[PDB]
Amino acid sequence: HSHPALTPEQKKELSDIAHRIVAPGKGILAADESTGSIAKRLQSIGTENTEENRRFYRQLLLTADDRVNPCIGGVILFHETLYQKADDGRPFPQVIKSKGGVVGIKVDKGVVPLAGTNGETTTQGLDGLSERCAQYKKDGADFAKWRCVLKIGEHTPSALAIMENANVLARYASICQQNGIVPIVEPEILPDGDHDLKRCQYVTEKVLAAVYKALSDHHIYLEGTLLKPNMVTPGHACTQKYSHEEIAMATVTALRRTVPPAVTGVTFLSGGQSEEEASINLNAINKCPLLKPWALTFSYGRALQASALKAWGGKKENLKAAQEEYVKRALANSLACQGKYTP
Amino acid sequence: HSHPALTPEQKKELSDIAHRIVAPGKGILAADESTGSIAKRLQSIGTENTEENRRFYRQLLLTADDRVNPCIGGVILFHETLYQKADDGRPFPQVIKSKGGVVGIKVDKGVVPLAGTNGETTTQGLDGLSERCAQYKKDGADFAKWRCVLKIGEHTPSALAIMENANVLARYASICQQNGIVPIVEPEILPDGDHDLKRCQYVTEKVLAAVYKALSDHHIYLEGTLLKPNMVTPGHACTQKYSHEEIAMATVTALRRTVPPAVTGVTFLSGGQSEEEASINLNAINKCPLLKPWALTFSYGRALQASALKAWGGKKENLKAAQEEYVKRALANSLACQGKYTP
Amino acid sequence: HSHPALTPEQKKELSDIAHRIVAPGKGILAADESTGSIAKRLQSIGTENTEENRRFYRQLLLTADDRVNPCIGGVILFHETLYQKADDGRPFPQVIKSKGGVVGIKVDKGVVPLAGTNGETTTQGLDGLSERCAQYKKDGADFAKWRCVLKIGEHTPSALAIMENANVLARYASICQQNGIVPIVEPEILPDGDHDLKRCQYVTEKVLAAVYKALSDHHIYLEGTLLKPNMVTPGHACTQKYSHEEIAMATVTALRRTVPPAVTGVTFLSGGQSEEEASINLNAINKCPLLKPWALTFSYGRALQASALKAWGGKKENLKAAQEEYVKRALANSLACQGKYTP
Amino acid sequence: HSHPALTPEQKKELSDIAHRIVAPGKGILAADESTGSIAKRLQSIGTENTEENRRFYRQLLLTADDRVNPCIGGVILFHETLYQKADDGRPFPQVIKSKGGVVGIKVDKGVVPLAGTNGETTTQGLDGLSERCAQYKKDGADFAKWRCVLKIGEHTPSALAIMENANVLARYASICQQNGIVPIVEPEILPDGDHDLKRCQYVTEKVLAAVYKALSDHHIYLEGTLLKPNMVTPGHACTQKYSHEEIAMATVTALRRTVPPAVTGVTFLSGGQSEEEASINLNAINKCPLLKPWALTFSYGRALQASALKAWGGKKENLKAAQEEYVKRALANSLACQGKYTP
Repeated sequence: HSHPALTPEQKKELSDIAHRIVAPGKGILAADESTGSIAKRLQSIGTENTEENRRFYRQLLLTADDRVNPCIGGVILFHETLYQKADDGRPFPQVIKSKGGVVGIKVDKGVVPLAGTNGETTTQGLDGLSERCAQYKKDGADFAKWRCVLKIGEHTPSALAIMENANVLARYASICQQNGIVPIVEPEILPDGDHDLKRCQYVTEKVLAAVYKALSDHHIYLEGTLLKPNMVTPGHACTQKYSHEEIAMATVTALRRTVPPAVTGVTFLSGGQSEEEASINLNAINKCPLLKPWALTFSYGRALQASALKAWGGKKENLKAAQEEYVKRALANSLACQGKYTP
Repeated sequence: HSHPALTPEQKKELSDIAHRIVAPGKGILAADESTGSIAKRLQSIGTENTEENRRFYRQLLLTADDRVNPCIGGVILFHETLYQKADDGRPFPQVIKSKGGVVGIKVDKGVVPLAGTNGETTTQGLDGLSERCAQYKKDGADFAKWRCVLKIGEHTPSALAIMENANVLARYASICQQNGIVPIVEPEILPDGDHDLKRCQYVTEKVLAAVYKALSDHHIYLEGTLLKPNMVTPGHACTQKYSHEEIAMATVTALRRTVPPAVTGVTFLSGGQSEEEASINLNAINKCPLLKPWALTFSYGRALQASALKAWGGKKENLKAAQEEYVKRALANSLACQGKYTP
Repeated sequence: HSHPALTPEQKKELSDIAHRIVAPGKGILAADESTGSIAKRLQSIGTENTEENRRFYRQLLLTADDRVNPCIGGVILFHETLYQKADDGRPFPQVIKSKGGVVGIKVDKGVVPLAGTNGETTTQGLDGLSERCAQYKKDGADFAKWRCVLKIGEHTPSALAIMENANVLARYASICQQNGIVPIVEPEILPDGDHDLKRCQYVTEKVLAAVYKALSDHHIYLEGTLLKPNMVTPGHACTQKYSHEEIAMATVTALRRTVPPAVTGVTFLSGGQSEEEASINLNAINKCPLLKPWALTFSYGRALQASALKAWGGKKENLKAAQEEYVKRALANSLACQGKYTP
Repeated sequence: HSHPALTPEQKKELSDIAHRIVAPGKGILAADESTGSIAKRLQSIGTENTEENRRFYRQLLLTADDRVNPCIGGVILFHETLYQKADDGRPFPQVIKSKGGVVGIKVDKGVVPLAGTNGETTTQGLDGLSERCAQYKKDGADFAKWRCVLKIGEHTPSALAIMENANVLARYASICQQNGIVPIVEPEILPDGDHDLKRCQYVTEKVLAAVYKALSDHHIYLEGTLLKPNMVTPGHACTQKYSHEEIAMATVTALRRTVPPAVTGVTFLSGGQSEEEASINLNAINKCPLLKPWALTFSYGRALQASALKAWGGKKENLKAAQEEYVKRALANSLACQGKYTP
């Protein structure tokens, strides 16, 4: 029968964190990039990838002006950054908390191939995850992030890929909630290929249906979770063109058909679209006339950080210029998630 | 990939019907009872069960005062009643339509045992259902009703019962939508046994999760469907007592965790609770402070009809007394589904 | 937990029938064709389709020489034929039983479209099936037949088609076994399209895996069932050519990977291959060096009947010529299912 | 469609290993116990648990007399033992290979709780498993072992426990076969509680059905796998008593209803029954008159090792006495897996 996964007090705690992250006007800075991931972005400057450079850049983002406090509800950190300190010696989790944000951590170990499929993958990192989550919890992290990747192709995503990725997501979410950490469920559908908007909407609805069925099977408390999907958009190679209102209608329609109202918030990923494009799409999604029972906001790594990373150019003289790039982009997305953003 | 089940115009038609049924203040009169089902209720008088008596009683309900027009959004008919005419010679579908209602039909053939379970059943009636639905559609019916029954017990509802009933519901819903008829999905959980409110909430959430996963698998258009669940209530034999706000919170919580926002409306069944109790619970559900993206209204056979059936007592002299019983109850539930009902 | 679907005596009865049908050297004559199905075959003569002609032709097949007694373990009848009598006035079930055969009946009502798929279908006929099976049981039928059809295509068979057809098969099999009738599970994969042998083997293994998972879920007693699959063969339009040993290896390999040893027998369908080709393939399957825990035999409508139907030509003078065509083909397949058939 | 998980040469390699392990008369010594697991067994002596004592004891088992060569087809090692050397300096993998055995390794990281269940667990250890398997493969291991644990209780094993454990098993098996290692699938059903033989048979059939459906979904090559189930036996606390022929009939019946013939072999676990009891049950299983398309043999940790561990008593003087205990037990089980063992 019912052997409750969570006590009422555990649920109180999870839902308080979740509402705190997505509170009106707020979104998530995704600062989580590994040393292999951030290497590409430091090469686009010519700054070499060092503990000191990575640390200084994330200090740039986290220590920025007091105007980003109402904008940023949470910050996702990579493992090593969680234990780094700013110049003044404050730990980065404390820096984030002092600005009113919630600290978050990337707990997945990356993707591995699924044999017998066409380039399909699943995500690993469940081993020892409970101990890791307990440690992260006492080191200041209140939420976690796990990335599953699905690609649209002729035979993909297959039944196996959808089933396996949904199962692993539900398993991760269960462990996180047992440790008092709000899981962010991120079933990313890559925007690669020439598929059109209808096919992305179809696949997104199938993936989300499987995800919430798996979360039901694993007894996940949905009020203590967040969703991080792709926007429904055509593939990069698609010739047909779509307005922002059509992308917004496709996105909100896909979410209304799958995501139950109990889910606290939907934090979209930018997924390889430009900064302005991301803010405009998020704005259109929040103006869509359909009823939207959850918060619709941003979780943006690159769409927040790109102009700041260019303005910085690796040289320490540019600190305030870079920080004002980032602040402008954070204010833009803060207005977009309220539907108030006009360029 | 995606081979669309429905054209955009078919979807337009289905969603227009569905919004028409559950429009604010409106609910469904369930007038559908077989000749074996209505026999019990005509014996509680002592009126014998005849085509003439059944026909006269349903004329009593359908021809009632003009005050029930804003109250009743739809009327579910049994097969033979659909082809019966009132005294003036108008067919009952025309009578219903003239009052502004939508006509509906019970398409299921009843329950059969699932071997290898403990008293669990599934519903039959899919054979030839498409032709039946086409005929009903041109005979005036715009929506259909299918009843699946699940019971709470020590090992029940089992995985097989939930899977099979969800599958048959999705199959029925697909056929109906192919024929232009809005399916009402009714996964009824019987209020039998001593189980408490928490266990009913748990089982209701599992059943609804399976139902919407099956509807996703069968490509059902959710904007063109309605849901008819039980309220979440303790079993009849449960000693523990619950307020109406606790039943309402359990019900709305169970729906927010499962039912996606695209579903047009939720029409509750009374399920063996009294007329006043049904109106009070429906009122409390509609006052619950949780956000409720769908219409929450009534589909009541017995909770609308019981006082009218007693007032009539089988004798034709009582027609207007019976009709005023029914009108009072319809006005009560119309206020309840807006949260405006105070006894 | 376990609430047994069948008593030990019911299981005894089912397994006795099942072993009786597939006993060494024996196979099934599929005489089941509707009046719309047999019309094509009576037009290929120019005999018009009448109760008298159909009845006379099936008398031709059922009354043939005493040499077909060790060859034919069972005969599948259409509904009306079950109630027809031979010239001497014996009912056809009695004629079949006197020759040592088991009587069988087609209980499915045909295929209906699955909306949202590409030309995929499911089979109907579960409504009232239990009463029909009880009646057939007391009218002499000891086994039943249900045909599910799956087609290979670019996106087919889809997950929905496989799931739905497996579910309906399991449901039918459950009802039949509750009534004391051995179900024959027939998941036919059509040999249409240009797909090669590997793809047919892949799809056949997926379909059979889903079928036996569904039969496990529905508590089917496998010792009381038979399997009627396609042989694994390339599509009709496939240019690549395959020997009989390669078709046999693909078939037996597909069955060893899916079908549990408890299944009593596998009765192959000819599926649009000629009489000689069917006997040669069945022979090669029974000579394959892989271990084969079940009986491997034939269930052939057209591969038994085609030369007899031509020899008869609709004119009553040819009775014994037609019957000797049929007898020769029955002896050929009887040797093939023992691996003893050399042309 | 079909994107083959394995080339034909990879399949050749896997099936050669699998047939080599279970070849007639041969079984598996399970020497895999962690330092926390072997501690209990070294305390039952009073030998303290040290690298030297563990190493010496496993040398005792692996270096035993030449009579155990036809008895032992494989040896499962714990991680550290794989890198240990015998007295003469030969690595243990080489010692095992020289005696004609196949080397195997335990790749699972243990069980973790499933939240929302009643004491149910799943197994972890998939993270980085592919690299570990590649390393083990070049360090001499040809097969792997993964232990999933299910317990019988009033509501257990639940749907979630069966689904999750089957999924993880299929995932492990896929990774192993990609690396050229034969996975042994071990869904252990604990013999705890008062449940009788029928209930264990029911649960075992459900678990194995789910396991092989998952292995089909993940494209596992069954000819390159082995199965390691429990024998079907009553719970430890069950008062009803059963003969060995009834346990054997229940076991073989459960396997015939689930395990497809392609599976190369079934290596039973002793699971807390004595040495003699294990040999007698294995003997009865191999004499059961039902047809058995797979090899039925032993994989025994404790039922091979208990008398040797007592005879050794931790003191080096007893080496040959202990080794002759182990040799006698290995000869007994070698006769049992051929049905030739009479005490």
